Amino acid sequence: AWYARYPHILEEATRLPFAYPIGQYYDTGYSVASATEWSKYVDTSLTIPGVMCVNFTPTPGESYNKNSPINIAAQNVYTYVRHMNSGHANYEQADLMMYLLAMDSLYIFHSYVRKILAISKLYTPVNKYFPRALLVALGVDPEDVFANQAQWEYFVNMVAYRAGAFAAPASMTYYERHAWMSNGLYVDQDVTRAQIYMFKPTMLWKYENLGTTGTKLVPLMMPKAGDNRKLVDFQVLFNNLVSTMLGDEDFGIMSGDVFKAFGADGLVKLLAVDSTTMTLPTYDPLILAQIHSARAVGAPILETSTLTGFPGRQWQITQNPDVNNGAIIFHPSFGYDGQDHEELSFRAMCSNMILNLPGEAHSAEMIIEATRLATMFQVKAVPAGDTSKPVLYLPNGFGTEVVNDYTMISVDKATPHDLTIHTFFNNILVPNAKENYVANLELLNNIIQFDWAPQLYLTYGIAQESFGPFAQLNDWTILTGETLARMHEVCVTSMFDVPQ
Amino acid sequence: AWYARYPHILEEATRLPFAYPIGQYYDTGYSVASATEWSKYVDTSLTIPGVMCVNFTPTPGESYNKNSPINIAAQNVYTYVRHMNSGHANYEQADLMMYLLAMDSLYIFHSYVRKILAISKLYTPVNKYFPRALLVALGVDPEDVFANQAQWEYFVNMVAYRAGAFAAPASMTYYERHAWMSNGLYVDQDVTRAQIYMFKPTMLWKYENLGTTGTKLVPLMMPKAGDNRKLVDFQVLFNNLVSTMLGDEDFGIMSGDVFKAFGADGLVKLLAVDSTTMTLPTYDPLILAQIHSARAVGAPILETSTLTGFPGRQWQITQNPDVNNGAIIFHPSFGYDGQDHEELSFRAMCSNMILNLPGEAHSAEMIIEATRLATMFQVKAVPAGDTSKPVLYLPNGFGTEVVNDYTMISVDKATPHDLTIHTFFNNILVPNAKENYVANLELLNNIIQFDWAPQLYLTYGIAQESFGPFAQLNDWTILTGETLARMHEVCVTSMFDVPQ
Amino acid sequence: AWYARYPHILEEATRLPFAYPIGQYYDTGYSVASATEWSKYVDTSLTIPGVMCVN
Amino acid sequence: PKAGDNRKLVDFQVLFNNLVSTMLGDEDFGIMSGDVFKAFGADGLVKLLAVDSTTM
Amino acid sequence: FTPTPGESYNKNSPINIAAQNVYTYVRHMNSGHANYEQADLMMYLLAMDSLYIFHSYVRKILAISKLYTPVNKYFPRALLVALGVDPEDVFANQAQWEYFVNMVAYRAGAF
Repeated sequence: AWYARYPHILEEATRLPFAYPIGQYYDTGYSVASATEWSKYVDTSLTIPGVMCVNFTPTPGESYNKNSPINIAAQNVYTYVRHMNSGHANYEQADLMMYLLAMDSLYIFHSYVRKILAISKLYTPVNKYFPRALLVALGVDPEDVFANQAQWEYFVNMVAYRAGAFAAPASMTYYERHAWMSNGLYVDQDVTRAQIYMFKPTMLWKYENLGTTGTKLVPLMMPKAGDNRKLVDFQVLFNNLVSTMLGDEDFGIMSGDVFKAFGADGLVKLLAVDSTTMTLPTYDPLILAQIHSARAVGAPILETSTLTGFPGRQWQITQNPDVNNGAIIFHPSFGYDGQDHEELSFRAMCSNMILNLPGEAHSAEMIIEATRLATMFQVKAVPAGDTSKPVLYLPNGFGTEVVNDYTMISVDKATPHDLTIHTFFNNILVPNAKENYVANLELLNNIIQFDWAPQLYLTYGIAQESFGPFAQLNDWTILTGETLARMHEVCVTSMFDVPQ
Repeated sequence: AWYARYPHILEEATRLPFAYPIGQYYDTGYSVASATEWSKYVDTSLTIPGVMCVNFTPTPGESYNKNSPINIAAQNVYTYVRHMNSGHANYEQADLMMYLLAMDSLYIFHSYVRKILAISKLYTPVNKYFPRALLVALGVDPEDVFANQAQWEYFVNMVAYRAGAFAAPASMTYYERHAWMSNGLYVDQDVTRAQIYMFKPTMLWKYENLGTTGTKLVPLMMPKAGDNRKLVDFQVLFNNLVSTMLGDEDFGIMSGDVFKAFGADGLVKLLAVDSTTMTLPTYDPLILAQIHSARAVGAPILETSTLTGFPGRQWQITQNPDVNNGAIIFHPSFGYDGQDHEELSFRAMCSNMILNLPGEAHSAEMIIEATRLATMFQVKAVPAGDTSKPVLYLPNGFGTEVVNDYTMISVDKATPHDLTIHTFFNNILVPNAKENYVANLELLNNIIQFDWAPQLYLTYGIAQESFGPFAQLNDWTILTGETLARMHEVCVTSMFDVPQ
Repeated sequence: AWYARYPHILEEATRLPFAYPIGQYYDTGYSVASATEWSKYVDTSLTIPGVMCVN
Repeated sequence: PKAGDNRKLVDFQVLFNNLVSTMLGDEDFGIMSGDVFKAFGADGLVKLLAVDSTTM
Repeated sequence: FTPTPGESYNKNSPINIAAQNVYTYVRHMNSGHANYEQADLMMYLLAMDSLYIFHSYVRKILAISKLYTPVNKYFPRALLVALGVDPEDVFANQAQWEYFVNMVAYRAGAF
């Protein structure tokens, strides 16, 4: 060949600088020097996004009866605590189970602040997003972690010490699943300049035992991305979390009874951190499998949230013993977008989802673990009133965690190329504006930069027509709501299961 | 360990049919029962495209004086023919070189009709685009191949017999590249229900021999995908391809000189076909690398094409002994969209290209072979007149072939779900209309269904702003005009050569 | 002998979950999309009883 | 800081932030760091040693 | 002391020769980006030298203050006076000094 005869000309001809370090703006330049008269018609910008954050919410699953897996697990752990290990008989099954859920929220908070501490020591020349973009996506000021890192470390250690006052079973996979999910960095590819997936809890459950009418886990809001929160705000959040937890007699005898039934080696163990413990991003395909099938349900509903025609639709877990035979009722109203309007794009999520999977042959565990974060709407919630500004949807069942939002961190194409935060569901609405089509195209390109990005459903407001899954398909199926509800029931039963 | 002690429920809960055969419309249905009142706001339509045809054009490599690599190769092959072996003095070097260029067009046409005949025997139940969609994308009537298979077979055999009468050197790797490109299907993911890439000539060079002005090569059009031409149109094309070529007495004199110079074994031989010669799709990442880094230049300019301010910009490989010292002359003008107006989206190609490659370490052969189909504009061609409706762009030296446009085949949105043909460049213009945005969105989704799809530069007419490369970048670099011209000179010289 | 020489399509086309656990309401859904205007004329409810006590 | 000037930790933090004010956030410095990280390996770069309470 | 690259008034200075050599090794053998010259890379290397000098300086300031011995009453107040740092600000917030030194070592690894 000619290439074998003259390899020197081929070598000197094709020496190009590869491996551009992502994290800053790049300008391609002009091939035509007279193209400056067409200013916006030539796109010389080139931005590579680096961080996608999955804003998740811990849930016990769908529950409207006593036949829910949460109530079955409550009855089983109550039998193991009292009827086999001599309990105190000052509480029911549901009080113990809501106490266990409060433990889950505590361990999620500890893994969250441990990830916040461990992220800030990551520095590399090939990625300029490390570690400021991850701290921006977590809603924490990076200067407050640069300046007082030792205070952050000792606060994390003190959280791990104070969380050991109560007890929780180690063999329950719910705790270790939430702690592993909330404390990981997951690259979308096995390359040195990959993109970071993340899991930030926006919801934490706060114990609210007031009155005789039963306990309740009220919502507690976590810092959203772009809010520069310091260590004092996280300490205030932690003290608000254990305000009604420590100093409670019922919680004290519950911790004593769990410490009696399960041994000292049978309880969970929060690991101590120090100055040499840092985490690196790992490649997890099973994380990408459930990230791909993740379906957003929108921002949660609080007591302060105003809804026209929807009163009392807050995301609370109730423990009223006078109604429903004292069941742990938790079924929320989805589709709320954070404010009081119609949110036309959420109608695109009313079709049956497409379960996409890598490879050709799929095991049962792969299909079950790929549908952990999926949620399909089933029936519209009937409003109590003649006028209704939003539209809410009741699901047919969800897993141990739902997805509310997503967060994109990428460099801006305009001066001075700082980080931009883009919050979006799977559904993206593009209304009548000349500045919204190019922004939506840039958001689409930034989404498809990631490998297993969730399947979007873009609604165009000027054509009154939405679009299906905007993702590349390899081996897919159509999932009905009944089969996904069955898989969610299996997942919630297996996660809350404890061995006796 | 709930999955271990209850494996039957885990096995039964995840029995899903995953191998969905592409090639038909799929209605996912409504997950919410009352979502049928939202009309097009719930998109329950899912289509997977199957055919991407890359429409190319053979070129000598932008000759503009005697110092071009094609003229140097003409001098080298003329010294090899007439100085090393006792030849004739009736023909010059440029006549022999353009005879060799016309032999490439004849071999491309033979491989074209051979692929038309060999495609129609492809059938698999998991891909319903076989073989009707490939025959639609190749521009033939699919029913005419099935109804007249015996007349189609001997036509290809007679084309091979009447094109094998002349000689062309097999040591020259121009023919062994073009014939290998023009036949054979190329899957994009090496799976069973993969997507097929193709290569079809948009045009071919028909030999016409004039008097003292020269033996200039002329354009000859080819049927596009929405034509459904029968066998007699291809017979007419083959008849006027060699109408003034087989009727020339001096043609065989220089044809036999190649035979006696290069021997009887170092010649290009055409493979005869029978009823069992069936081609199969193969996986080649070398083809996908140059498919991914490909840039469209537009439709060729003909003598019948009307251009305001561009009277003599027709694509012709001229050779006049009177002017330019008897050199082969070929400098086409790109940027022609087929109509007599300026294509607004062609301004987006004035930025520097992005060479994206898989993996981390790239050899020099991979870099020089990944830039074969790319073509970058350098400077606008000066119009001859006070007004000009289109805008044409002169290249900085193109490679051995140029991509005109692309043809994409997919099933229809509505009844009866027949094949639809989409013709688009690398630049897609979305004008301000009611229904163009969702058509552009489904075009984008169908393009990103393909794995190594070319990078699209979408220009929006409402915002008067275009966007950069719409492709997933993995390991990329910015290519300037000078480096790509340096690569293209090497890639032109490496094909037009003889190692003796 | 089409099933013998094409067994993969036959295997993939019939992957259905068959062991439905009784004890809960099952909504079969609407096969016709515009059948929700017929209200109770389309029964999409399927219940399986579990206990018969002979007193 | 010269000897005899009682400088606190805030002054040293101000000096450090003045040192890397134009260093971090520079595109030319970023591609320079990427090119040195490409030419010299990860084991071929300098290694600032971590300190703790037992290192004196 | 003061860190210096040496005397330089020509292109034959050892600093310029080392700049050209490291530029050849970065670009002409390891595929550089060609957005900078030899001298930009060498001044960047000198900025790295000043960064590592600062890190060793604050590390010495931190490590000196834990030295106490009865036979030498200069330890460690005289060394902290000679370094221009208040010894009370190292007695009172030593952990902040240690974590600042560690954060300097972490941030200096970005380049």
